[PDB]
Amino acid sequence: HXQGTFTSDLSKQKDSRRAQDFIEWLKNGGPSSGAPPPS
Ligand SMILES: *C(=O)CC[C@H](NC(=O)CCCCCCCCCCCCCCC)C(=O)O
Repeated sequence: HXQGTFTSDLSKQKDSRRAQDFIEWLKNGGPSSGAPPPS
């Protein structure tokens, strides 16, 4: 009861992770990394 937008309150956590993972991949190298992207 209370709270709302449950899928968003999970999405922010998956986005912090996926975004930090994607920023890691770009920071680390991006297409130049060679590692496929976190996807
Ligand atoms: C949010 O989406 C977190 C998970 C996400 N992974 C993926 O998107 C890939 C698919 C993961 C499927 C996991 C299914 C687990 C089923 C239950 C297993 C119970 C037994 C386990 C025994 C060891 C991510 O980004 O990490």
